[PDB]
Amino acid sequence: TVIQPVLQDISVLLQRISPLQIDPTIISNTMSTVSESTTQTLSPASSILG
Amino acid sequence: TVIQPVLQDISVLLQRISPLQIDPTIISNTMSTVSESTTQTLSPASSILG
Repeated sequence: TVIQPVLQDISVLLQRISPLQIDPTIISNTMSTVSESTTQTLSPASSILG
Repeated sequence: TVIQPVLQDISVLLQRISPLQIDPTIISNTMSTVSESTTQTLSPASSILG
């Protein structure tokens, strides 16, 4: 309990100072591929997204 | 899912131009003249049609 605020508060500080932005859609749109229907449902592209 | 609809498009185009016609009754006619005994448990002709 003594440690937890220190680590968490600094983490927020880093987020609200860094120019880096985390945009998950970069992963999403770059897949934009899907296996066909007659074959088994398991597919690697869909599996990783889940 | 983008290439499979394409393959379908050629299929109908081939169907329009091809003189070949599939008539399944050919198989039935020749199978109807096979000789076998009625006391057998298994019937090869019946099986293949199934």
